[PDB]
Amino acid sequence: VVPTVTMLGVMKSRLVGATRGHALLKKKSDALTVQFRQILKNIV
Amino acid sequence: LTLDEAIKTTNRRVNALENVVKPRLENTITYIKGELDELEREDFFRLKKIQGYKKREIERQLASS
Amino acid sequence: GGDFSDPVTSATLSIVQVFWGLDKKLAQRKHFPSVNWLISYSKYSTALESFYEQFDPDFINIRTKAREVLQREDDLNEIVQLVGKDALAEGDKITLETAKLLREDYLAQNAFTPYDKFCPFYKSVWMMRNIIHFYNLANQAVEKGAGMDGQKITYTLIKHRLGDLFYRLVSQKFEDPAEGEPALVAKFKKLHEDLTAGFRALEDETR
Amino acid sequence: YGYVRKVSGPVVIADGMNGAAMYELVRVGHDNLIGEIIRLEGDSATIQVYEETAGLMVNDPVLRTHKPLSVELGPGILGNIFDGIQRPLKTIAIRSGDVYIPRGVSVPALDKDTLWEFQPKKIGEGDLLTGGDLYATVFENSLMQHHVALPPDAMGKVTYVAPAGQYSLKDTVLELEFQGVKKSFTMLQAWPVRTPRPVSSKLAADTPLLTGQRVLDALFPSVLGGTCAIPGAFGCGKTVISQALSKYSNSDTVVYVGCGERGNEMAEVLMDFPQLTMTLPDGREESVMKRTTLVANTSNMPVAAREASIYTGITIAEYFRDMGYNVSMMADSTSRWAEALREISGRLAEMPADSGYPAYLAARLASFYERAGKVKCLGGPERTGSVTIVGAVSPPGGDFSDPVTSATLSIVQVFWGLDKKLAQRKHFPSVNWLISYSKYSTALESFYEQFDPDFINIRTKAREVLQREDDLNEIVQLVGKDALAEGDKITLETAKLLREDYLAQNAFTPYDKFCPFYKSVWMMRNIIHFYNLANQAVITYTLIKHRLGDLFYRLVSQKFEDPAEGEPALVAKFKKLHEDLTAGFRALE
Amino acid sequence: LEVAMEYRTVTGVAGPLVILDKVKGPKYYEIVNIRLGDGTMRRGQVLEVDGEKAVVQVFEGTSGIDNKFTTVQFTGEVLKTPVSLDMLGRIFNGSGKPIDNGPPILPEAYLDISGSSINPSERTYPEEMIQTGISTIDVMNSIARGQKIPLFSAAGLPHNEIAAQICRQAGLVKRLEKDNFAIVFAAMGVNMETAQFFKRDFEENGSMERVTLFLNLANDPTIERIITPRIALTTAEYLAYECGKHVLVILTDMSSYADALREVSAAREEVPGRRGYPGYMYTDLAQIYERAGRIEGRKGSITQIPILTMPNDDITHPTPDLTGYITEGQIYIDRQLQNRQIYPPINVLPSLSRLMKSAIGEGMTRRDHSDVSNQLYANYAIGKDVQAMKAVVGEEALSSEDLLYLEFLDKFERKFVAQGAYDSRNIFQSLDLAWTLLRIFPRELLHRIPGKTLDQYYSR
Amino acid sequence: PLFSAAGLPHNEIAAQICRQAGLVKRLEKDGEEDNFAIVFAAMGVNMETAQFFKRDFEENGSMERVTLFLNLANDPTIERIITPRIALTTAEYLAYECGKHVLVILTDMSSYADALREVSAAREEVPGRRGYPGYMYTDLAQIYERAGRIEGRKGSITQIPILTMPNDDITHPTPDLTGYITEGQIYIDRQLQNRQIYPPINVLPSLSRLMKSAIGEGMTRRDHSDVSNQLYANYAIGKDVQAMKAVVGEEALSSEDLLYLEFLDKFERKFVAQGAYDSRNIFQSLDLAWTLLRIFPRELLHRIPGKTLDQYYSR
Amino acid sequence: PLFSAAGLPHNEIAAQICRQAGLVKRGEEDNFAIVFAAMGVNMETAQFFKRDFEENGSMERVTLFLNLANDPTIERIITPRIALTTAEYLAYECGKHVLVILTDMSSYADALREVSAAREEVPGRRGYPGYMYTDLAQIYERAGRIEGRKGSI
Repeated sequence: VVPTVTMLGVMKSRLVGATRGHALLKKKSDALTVQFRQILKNIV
Repeated sequence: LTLDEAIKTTNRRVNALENVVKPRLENTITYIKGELDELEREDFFRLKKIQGYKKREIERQLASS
Repeated sequence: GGDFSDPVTSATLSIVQVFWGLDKKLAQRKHFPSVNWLISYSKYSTALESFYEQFDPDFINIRTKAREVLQREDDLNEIVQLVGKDALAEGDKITLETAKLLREDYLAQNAFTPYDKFCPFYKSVWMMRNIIHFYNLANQAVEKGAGMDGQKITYTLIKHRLGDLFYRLVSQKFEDPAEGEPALVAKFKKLHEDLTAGFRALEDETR
Repeated sequence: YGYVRKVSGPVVIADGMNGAAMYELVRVGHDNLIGEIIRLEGDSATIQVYEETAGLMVNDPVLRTHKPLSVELGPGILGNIFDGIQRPLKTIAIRSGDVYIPRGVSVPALDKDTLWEFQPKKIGEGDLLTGGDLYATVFENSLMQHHVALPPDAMGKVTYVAPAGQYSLKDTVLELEFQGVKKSFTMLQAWPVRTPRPVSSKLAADTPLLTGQRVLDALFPSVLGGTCAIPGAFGCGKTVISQALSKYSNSDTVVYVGCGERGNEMAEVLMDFPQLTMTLPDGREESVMKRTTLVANTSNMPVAAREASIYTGITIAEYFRDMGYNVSMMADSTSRWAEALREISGRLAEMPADSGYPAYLAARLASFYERAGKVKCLGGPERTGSVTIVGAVSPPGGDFSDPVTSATLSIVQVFWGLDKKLAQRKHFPSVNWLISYSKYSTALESFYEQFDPDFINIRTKAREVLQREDDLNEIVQLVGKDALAEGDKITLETAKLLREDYLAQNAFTPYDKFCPFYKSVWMMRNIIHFYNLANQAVITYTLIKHRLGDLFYRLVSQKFEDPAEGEPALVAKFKKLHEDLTAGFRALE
Repeated sequence: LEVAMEYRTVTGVAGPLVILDKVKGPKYYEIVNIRLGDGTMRRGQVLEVDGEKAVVQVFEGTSGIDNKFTTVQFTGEVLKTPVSLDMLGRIFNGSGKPIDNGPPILPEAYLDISGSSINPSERTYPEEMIQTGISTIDVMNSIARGQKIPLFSAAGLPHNEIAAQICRQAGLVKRLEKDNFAIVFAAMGVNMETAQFFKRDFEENGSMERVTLFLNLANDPTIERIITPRIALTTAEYLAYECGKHVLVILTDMSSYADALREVSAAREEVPGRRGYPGYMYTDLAQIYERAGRIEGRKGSITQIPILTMPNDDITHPTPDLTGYITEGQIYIDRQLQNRQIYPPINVLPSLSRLMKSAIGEGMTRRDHSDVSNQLYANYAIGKDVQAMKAVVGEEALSSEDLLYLEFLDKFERKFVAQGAYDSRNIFQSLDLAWTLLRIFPRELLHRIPGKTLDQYYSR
Repeated sequence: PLFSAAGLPHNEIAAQICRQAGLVKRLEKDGEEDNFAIVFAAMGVNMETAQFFKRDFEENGSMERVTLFLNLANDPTIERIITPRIALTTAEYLAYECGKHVLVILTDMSSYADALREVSAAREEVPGRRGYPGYMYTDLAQIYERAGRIEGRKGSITQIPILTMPNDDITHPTPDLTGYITEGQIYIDRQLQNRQIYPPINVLPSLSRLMKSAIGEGMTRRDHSDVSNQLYANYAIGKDVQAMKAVVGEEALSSEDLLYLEFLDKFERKFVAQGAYDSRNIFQSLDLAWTLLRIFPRELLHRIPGKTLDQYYSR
Repeated sequence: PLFSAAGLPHNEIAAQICRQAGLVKRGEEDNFAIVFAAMGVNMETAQFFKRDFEENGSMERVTLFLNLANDPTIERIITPRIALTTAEYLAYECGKHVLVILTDMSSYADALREVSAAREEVPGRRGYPGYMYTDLAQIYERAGRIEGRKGSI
């Protein structure tokens, strides 16, 4: 991409948003894994 | 199935997307600061050198009179 | 096309009191007034307190509610961009519905037609009050939870069995100013009364 | 003689200085403003003046000094407080009475009228002496005896020796003649900060820096006369490690050097040192100031003094090492020094390099750091000192990518790596075992094996356990502790016990304030040997966990014991505990 | 006893500078008055001098100056500001000339600005708290007499409203522990409209015997904007260490001060430094800040709360990133909170004080200060995390504790942070509000609170 | 000004415009004065491009009409800072003082910025952005503001100065200043060329300030503005939808999302693409645009007014 | 060259290669003589190099051009020149093959950058001199075999 101060700001914002989304998705995956473990224990 | 999909998305974001963006940020920082800032000082330094040369030439011409 | 780091831009914002920051993204989407409501600001909001109070003693609260709705929608846009509207609850769904209605009805203006050539203050404040009243009543209804479902079920109920009020709200922008204030004010008061009939008639049979 | 001609901010041009030399400090104006010469173009000079130049008058006199930036060494150097440009803050405050530092103070670095007890060696009045010979020693105070070394670059047959008695620095304590000409030497030695101190031979470091903290002493040891690095920005770990070095380190002296940090932070630290007190191994109680020298240059101080503070401190440390003492320097904030250097470079319009720092930043940092090391003295009698630098670093936001951080990591042998995450988790040592390292362990292995041949093997096993700790960490993270085998569970439990019992210290507690290397070695043995003895039995993990409760309590208490009982008693107790644990592990198997 | 010569040898005018020809024995930072041909008067400062030459930077611009009718009458001075104990309670211009329709200051001394630095041996650790009335400051990000705490803001954010609130409500916490509190208020390069706001606030405050409003407009000459914070710091230093009075200083928009220094440096043909700002800007800001601190020999103190504008709403800008090292804190104003219509938009969770522990204590303030601060911090974080989770988990699966944290977050945002513009709050009732919010959780749930404190206060 | 990057067929589309330009009023428009009397000024052009333009003008039968001022790359650099001025003076004399509609194609204005840079550097002047002269804006204004109809004369001057971004950007000083001055911007995108569409004109970055004046019921279909404003919105929103689906998967898309993606596909393929020798009547173009629009239901067509919908939604 | 970041054992690898250096042998007089340039090395590394070279017993055929970080920065630039000139004399003018080794070429790059910044020359990428390619050529571009002579560098 073309380098510029505005481009640097946009890239930094995109990185921050990606980090936040990754944290949210990790939390969701952990909750789903906990539920799956509970379901597996119930089935057993 | 849902956990597999979510884990795939999370792993892709952690490995691909963030590690794609961060080099881009580093390259953008290097292009601006490493080149534009360096050039600006060099341009102004050459301009100051031109001014100093003009002043020295004027002084030498005055002294020769 | 250039960020605020531009020296002229920084110098202006260091002095200028009101910034009508137009965003190029809105210009692409052909939103013609194009003011970005997240980045714009007006430091005069405090001195205008007397005029707002005397014109309408409840405009400040509805304006703050509209600002909160816009900010909340812009906040959860990122979350939707990741997960999607599947996890959106009743409050989030109604907030986004009201934000979309505000964006396309209130914040837009054609200016090439008598509908939006010149909007007087009374018409604008009436639109704002109508939209905010609808939002508040819908939130209260979905919070009631009557009929053992409430919530997003009540949201669908008001978007389907009560959607004529929604259409009149989204078409309220077309109230012709040439009709005069005594006519448009009466029309908007009638629309407000009909909206108050909703979310009470909808609560009559407990959804 | 010499008058100013052009005063453009800090830069000053003075005419009539044909005999001036580059980098020769000079006194400018009636106010005696101090500045260094930069360019000697023509018969004129060029001076950058450190303090503010506002109010200078054209044709105000300029007075040469015929010496570069130098420090007056000798008796009285210990204990006091000095600025970046070697200005005694305490005596300046006493003399001027007020608090503000006068613009153009002229107080000498050490009081030349105070009396110190002097006594020569057994040298004769007509003997032969050379540079670096120790001809006398002085009791500057109790328990900090100060040797008086004849200055380098001075030699000749003895002519006069001052008999023992009460004397001051202004007295001519020594006079001698090399050729027919004779020179008389006082007790004050001047030495430029930039020029290092003469050495006979750079020895190989062969003695660890016992800091009193187990994590630094055993996990990541540092050797006398060796560089060290600390990423100190929060958590007070830098203050903690500095206090530990001042109180318990093997060094006979400490020279703190603070440059360009927050003024109130330096106030706090310079009020903390006098409160710090250390007990003698002979049972005496002393004050750390009696062996501490402090060079603090806050942000308000001139930038040139901030840059020169580091060199002043390292020269002081070298002078202390000249009599064979082991001395440790502590650069408070190398990042602040680098920022000061950057500001000076910007003043000089030098061509910017990577991230804006001047291109010589790495070279100058390397030149400074290269002065540390165990060195044979110059001149007789034979003795050997050491200078070790524990200079810290302050990376921006913790990103070890700034040129200062990169150069420091490239030059420094031992990096200890304080982590803010551990501080958040309430860790007193705050040393991150995952990032710290000790490149000098290979050289220190000789002493490590001489003390205990099994200690190095124990350290290797502990490093392997730490490496497997993160492995077990993601193992528990992904599937949980259930999938761990009995041996894997034992390894994880032993790693957790090591982290929470020995790898961590308690500092504030009297029993764990100081950790002797003996206690550290016995704790490491009692941990690693028990870990193995439990490991080869794989036995059900739950069963051994249930039946090793007493052994686990003994292992935990192997660090709760106070050092009051001394090495003979604590070593015996630890050996008995280890034998009991071994018996419990073997008999029950 | 010497009458300064009035040279009339103007031999060059360019921009703000005028170059004299044959001045005899100038001074580097001398101050000079100019009588133009029309008779109008201008005051200028002397920049770099040379052989018989002296470049003068002229206030109020250089229009109308001619090289044959303009006299440049020297003084031989370095701008000794007039200082006195009666300087309090009056509004002053950028250069110190009173504009409060009052008389010029009759001085007890003529102190030269840019005073000499404090001996680091003579400093002493800061102690005791300084009540500001804003709950977010005095609870979670406590302030101690002697700190130098920036207030990072951005264009559009209501920095000046917070400045006015601090100026009015500031007081000493030690009221219940058992009036020497003065607020030198400096404003550099304010807008033309906020000048009326400051004049109104300082003309009806009710405690005028405390404040001194050094005011420098935007359209005032730049060099006035450089000198104004220095004048304010000099007056504060006098009233603190030469009059034994606790002093608070608020520097408004020091980014404008940095820009002013940039403007001055360029006029001297100096090469611009990193990112445009001069390299000596670090030294200048250190010189401005380090004048604070507590002196052992004096009973007074100086506490700074400099308000700094961070351009582009990021900290990477040279001025905020540079002032981060010198100071020991950061109180950010968050744009989203302003959008959320919370009047004090202080992002408490990002904000911190590097030495907030000194303010918390037993003798000063109250015993439970640190406990409630940590509990509020941790609970806010947890509430934010729970809200983020509820954005994606549908909020049906949230446990009871999740709902408790959600409601606590809502209450903290809408009842605690959102203090009114005039609702002055003592630290005791602020902590009472904190306990009101805290007591929702079970006594056993507040893990971060130590024992013997829950039993004392959780019973309400 | 047509914004392009190195390698894109800006010269080809310029030649196509030269061959196809003509009046539109009620589709009615010898017209010798209506003949555009193209004046072509090439600066710093590879000899292949000059030969191409020469051959195209000769083949199109316009050799008795067009005029060429050439400053090839091998030709001296300084003449590039005079050639466009000569061309504009000739256009002014041919239009204002002779009553002929005139069209101008300045080629590679970056090759003019390079001449400005060389001259400024050779004089040791203070540089501007990227070392370009501080007065590049003044020169570009002087070279662009010499076009437009004049009240007292029947002539006119309409110029299409094509431009080459150095690294395919816009923040570069020359394209930036050109965007500031000129009343339009046509964008040719590398993405479209990589997808092999002969006109790579990205319709989203595009802009014409005087667009609202040229169109109208007196000379165009009444729905032209509505049609344009809707296609633009749908294309922009559909592009956002495609960006979202790139990460959420094609399955997570909704029915409206699928409609937007199909609209994008048919817009980029059937609509934007056109023959290298085949024109499109404005009414035919509007018919194609209406076919593209009618994918969506009447409800989704928010921008189009109902009055224009009734006369056009069925056809 | 060997590409290896800081802290890696590249110094140990270089020492092992120099001590174990030899022809394929598929002769001792013309055997590998090693010219060991050392630009900007640490004192500990210098003592390590000296001891390791003295230990292998191949001192009879190895030349050390040591330049510590304490030495002046400009004096580091001429160290590779001297080492390569001595290598040229040994190989082409005497016959024996020379295996030239230069450690920490990045130190040489830093020395070039410092010298160029001193004289205020035109900067290439990352502030390095604009002629760094030519200088690195004049250093590197000497290895090869000359037709008329049996040497090899």
